[PDB]
Amino acid sequence: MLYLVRMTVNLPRNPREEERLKASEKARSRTLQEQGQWRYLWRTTGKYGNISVFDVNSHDELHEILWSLPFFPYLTIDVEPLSHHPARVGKD
Amino acid sequence: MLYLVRMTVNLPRNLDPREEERLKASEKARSRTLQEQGQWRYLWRTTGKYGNISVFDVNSHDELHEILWSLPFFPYLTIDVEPLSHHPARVGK
Amino acid sequence: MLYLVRMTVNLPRNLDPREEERLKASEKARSRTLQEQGQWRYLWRTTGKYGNISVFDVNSHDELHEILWSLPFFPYLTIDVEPLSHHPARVGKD
Amino acid sequence: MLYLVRMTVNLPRNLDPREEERLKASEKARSRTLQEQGQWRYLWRTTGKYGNISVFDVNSHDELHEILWSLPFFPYLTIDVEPLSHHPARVGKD
Amino acid sequence: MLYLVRMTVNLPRNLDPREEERLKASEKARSRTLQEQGQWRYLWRTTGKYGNISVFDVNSHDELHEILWSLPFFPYLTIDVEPLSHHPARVGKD
Amino acid sequence: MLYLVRMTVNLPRNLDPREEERLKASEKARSRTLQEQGQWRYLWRTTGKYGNISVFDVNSHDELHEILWSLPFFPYLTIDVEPLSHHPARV
Amino acid sequence: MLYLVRMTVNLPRNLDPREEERLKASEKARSRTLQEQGQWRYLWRTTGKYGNISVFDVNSHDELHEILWSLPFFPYLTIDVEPLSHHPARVGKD
Amino acid sequence: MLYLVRMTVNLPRNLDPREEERLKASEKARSRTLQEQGQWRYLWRTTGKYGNISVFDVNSHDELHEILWSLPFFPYLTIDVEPLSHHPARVGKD
Amino acid sequence: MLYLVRMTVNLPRNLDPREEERLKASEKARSRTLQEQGQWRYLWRTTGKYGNISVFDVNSHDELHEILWSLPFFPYLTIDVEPLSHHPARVGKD
Amino acid sequence: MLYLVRMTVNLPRNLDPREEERLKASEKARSRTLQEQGQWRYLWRTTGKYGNISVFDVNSHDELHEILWSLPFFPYLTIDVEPLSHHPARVG
Ligand SMILES: [Cl-]
Ligand SMILES: [Cl-]
Ligand SMILES: [Cl-]
Ligand SMILES: [Cl-]
Ligand SMILES: [Cl-]
Ligand SMILES: [Cl-]
Ligand SMILES: [Cl-]
Ligand SMILES: [Cl-]
Ligand SMILES: [Cl-]
Ligand SMILES: [Cl-]
Repeated sequence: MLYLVRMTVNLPRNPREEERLKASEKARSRTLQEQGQWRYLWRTTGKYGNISVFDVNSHDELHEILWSLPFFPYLTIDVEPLSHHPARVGKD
Repeated sequence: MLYLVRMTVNLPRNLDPREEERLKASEKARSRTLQEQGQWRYLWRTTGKYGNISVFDVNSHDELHEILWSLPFFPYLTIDVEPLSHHPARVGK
Repeated sequence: MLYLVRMTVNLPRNLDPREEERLKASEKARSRTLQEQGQWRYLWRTTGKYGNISVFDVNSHDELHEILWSLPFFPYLTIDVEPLSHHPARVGKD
Repeated sequence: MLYLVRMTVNLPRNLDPREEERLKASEKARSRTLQEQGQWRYLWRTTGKYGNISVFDVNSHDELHEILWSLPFFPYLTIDVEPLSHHPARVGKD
Repeated sequence: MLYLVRMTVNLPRNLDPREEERLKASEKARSRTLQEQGQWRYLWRTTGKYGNISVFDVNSHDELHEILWSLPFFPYLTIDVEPLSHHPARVGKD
Repeated sequence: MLYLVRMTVNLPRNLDPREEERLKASEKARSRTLQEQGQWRYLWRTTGKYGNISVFDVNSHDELHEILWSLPFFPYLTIDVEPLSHHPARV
Repeated sequence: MLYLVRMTVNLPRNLDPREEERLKASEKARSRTLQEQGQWRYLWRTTGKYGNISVFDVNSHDELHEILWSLPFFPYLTIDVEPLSHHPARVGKD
Repeated sequence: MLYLVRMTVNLPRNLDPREEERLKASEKARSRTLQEQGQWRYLWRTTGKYGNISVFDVNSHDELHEILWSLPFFPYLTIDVEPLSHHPARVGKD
Repeated sequence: MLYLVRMTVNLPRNLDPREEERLKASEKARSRTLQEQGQWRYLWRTTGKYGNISVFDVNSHDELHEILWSLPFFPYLTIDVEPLSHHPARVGKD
Repeated sequence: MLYLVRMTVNLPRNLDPREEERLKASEKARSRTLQEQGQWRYLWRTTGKYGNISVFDVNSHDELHEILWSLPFFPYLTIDVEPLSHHPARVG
C-alpha cells in the first residue's frame, strides 16, 4: 500500500552528536529505499524536511519505520493514505 | 522539474447527465495523453476522496500552468501546486 | 487494519423528497451490510451533528476507498480518513 | 456514555532519563488498570505519531475529567474531547 | 450533566418568507418548552449575530442529540458542543 | 452586562511548586471573592482541560478588563472574551 | 463603552438594480442616523474590500445587537464584534 | 492615511525586573510622543488582553514601518497591519 | 506606495458566454490602462490557478480602493491587500 | 523562472549577541550578491514585520533550494515558496 508522508525537521538548538545523528538518519533512509519501503523521497523546495511516498503492507509497518528514524523525536509528520486512481496509466 | 499537485473536484450538481459523461470522458483522455508523454508522472487518489494528488514533470512553471489550464475539469478544480527538489539522501532517480 | 473515519452529511436543499427518502433507506441498507460483514466495525453519531465517526476494519486503502465510494451518500459526504496503529499499552485486541 | 478522546504528548526535552522511564511506566500501568476496568474502552495510536486516539466509557463528564486529570502524562498532554451519541443505523451495540 | 453549546443560524436566501415565519415560531415554541422543563438551562444571544450560546442540562449525549435534532432550526445550524465539568473553585450553584 | 470568558492556564514548568500552590491559593481566593460579589457569575471547567469557561456580570468592558488583569493567574492565561446579549426566546 | 466591529458585505446580486439602490440607500440612511446620534462612533472602509471597520459607542450589549440587527444589510453581513477597553497609555480621546 | 494595527505583547518570563520596568517605561514614553504628534491616532486595549488595537495616521508605509520598528516592545510583539480607507457613508470626519 | 495584492477569481456558473467573454475583455482592457499608467506595476498569475498576484504602486489607501473597486472583475474577486516597505538590504531601487 | 518567496525571521532570545551581529552582517552581504547577480530580483520588507517578500529568478527548483539553504539566516527562517507564471494580460 502507498502512503504520502510529509516530514518537517526541527533539531535542538544545542554538539557533534549532531553529525552522528544526521549520518545515522541518512543511513537509515538509504536502507529503507534500497529495500523498497521508502519508494520516493523529495525535498520540499525551501524547507528543511521531506515529502515521501512509502510502500508497505500495514499501518503498523509504516508506524514502526517512522518511529525507528533517528530524527523521529524532532519530526512533525503527516500521513495520508493513497489509493488507485482509475484514470492511472501504468503502475501506481 | 517536479511538482506535487493536489486537485479537488467540485462538479456542478446540475450537469446534464450526458454532458457530465463526456466531460469525464475528455478529462480521462487528456490525462491519459499527459501520462503517456511523461509530464503527468504519477497520479493517485487520496483514500476516501474524489480528485487526485499528483506529481508533474515539466520544464517550467508556465508549461505546468498551461497543462493544468488545459484540463477539461479546470473550471471545477481547486489546485495546490508545490515545487519539489532533489533530496541529497535520495537513492535512485 | 483500522481506520478512523469522520463523515459529514450535506444533502442538497432542493432534493426531491421521494428520492431523498429512497436515498436514506439505501444508505442505511448499505451500512447495515458493511456492519454485518465486519468491515464497518464501529459506527457512532457525533452528537449535535448530521454525520458519523466510524472505525473501519479492512485490508487495504483501496478496499476502504471502494467501500466509501459505494455509499449512496458519497456525493454529499465530507470525509476524513485517519490510519490507526497498534498502541503498545493496549490491553487485548486493537 | 462514550467519548472520542485524542491525546497529544509533549514530554519535556532535556528532562532526566530514569525519571522519564518511571513516568512512562506509571502511565502504562495507569491505562492498563483503566482498560481492565472498562472505562478506557479502546486505545489506538495515530500512525506516525506520539499520543493516542481513544474511546472512553464513563457515567459523567466529571468522571472523565477526573480520569484524565489522574493520568501521569496529563501535564504534558493536549486533549480534545468529543461526545459520541447512538447512531440510528447502528447494527449491534454502541 | 452540563454542555456548552454554540449554535449559529444560516437561513438560505431562497427560503419562502411564509415558511420562514413558521420556522421561527416553531423554533421559539420548541425552546420555550425545553427551558420550562429545564433541559435548556441557559440561553443567550451572541451579540451582533444570528445564533446563541446555551447551556444544556441532560442525562446523556443521546438525550442532547435528540433535543438538538428536534430543533426546527437544525437543518440550518452549525453547532459546537462542549462538555462542562464542575470546577473546584466554584462557589454556589452551576 | 454578561460576557462569556474562556481561560486556558499554562503554568511554567520551572515555576517553584510551592509558589504554584500559593499562586493557586491567591487565585482561588480571588475567584471566591468575585463570585460572592456576583461579578464572576458562572464558573465551569472544560472537561479534560486545565482552564475554565465562565460568565461574568459587570457594568462595563473596562471593569471586566481590570478584574481579569487582577487575577494572580493572568500572566499564564490565554483569554477569550465575547459579549452576551439577552435572547428574546429566553424563559 | 466601545466595541470594534468588522463587517463584510455579501449582497445576492440577483436583484433589481433599482431594488439594490433602495436597499443601498436606506442602509446609508440608517447609518447616517446612527452616526449623527453618536452610537456609530467611527466608520472606515476596509481597503480592497466591500466591508467596514467600525467603532460603536453604546451603553449595553443588547443596545449594540439591536442596532446591528436593525441594519438593512444585516442578512448580508458577516460581523465580528470585539470589546475595547481604555489603554493606560492613551494620551488623547478614545 | 489610516492603518488598523493590532499588537500582542509577549515579554519573556526570564526578564530582569529592573529591565522590565525600564522597557515598560520607555515603551510608554515612545507611545506618548507618537500620540501627541498625531501619528498614533487611536489607542485602545482589547478587553482581557495584554496588547493594543490601534489606528495609525501617517503618510506612507515606510513611515509606519520605521515607527513600529522603533518600539522598545518590538522584539516581543506580534503585529498585524491593515490599511483603512475613507468610507463614503461616513458622517463625521475621522 | 507599494502593495502586494492577491486576487482570486470566482466567476459564477451563471454567465452567458457572451457576457463572460465581455467581462474578460473588459477586465483585460482595464488592467492594461492601469499597467501603462504605472499603478499596476507587476502582474503575475499563480501557477495552477485562476487569479493574479500583483504589486500596485499608488498614492493612498483610498486610491488603491477605488482602483480595485472599479475593476470589472471586482464583484467576483477575493482580494488580499498587504503593504510593502523599503527593505534596508535592498540593492538599487525598490 | 519566477518564484514569490516569503521569509519570516525568528532569532532566538538566547542567541549570543556576537553570533547575532555576525549573522546579520553575512546575511546582508549574501543578499547583496544574489541581487547583484540577479537571482534575487525583488526584495521588499513586510510593513511592520521582521521578514521580507521576494521574487527570485532562477533556472530550477533545485537552484532556488540551494540558494535559500545557503542563507545565513536559514536556520531561523520560516519560508513560503510560490511558483509564478506569466500572466496573459501582462503589459511589458
Ligand atoms: Cl529530511
Ligand atoms: Cl481527478
Ligand atoms: Cl451518517
Ligand atoms: Cl499515549
Ligand atoms: Cl437562536
Ligand atoms: Cl481555572
Ligand atoms: Cl459597508
Ligand atoms: Cl500595549
Ligand atoms: Cl486575473
Ligand atoms: Cl529579511
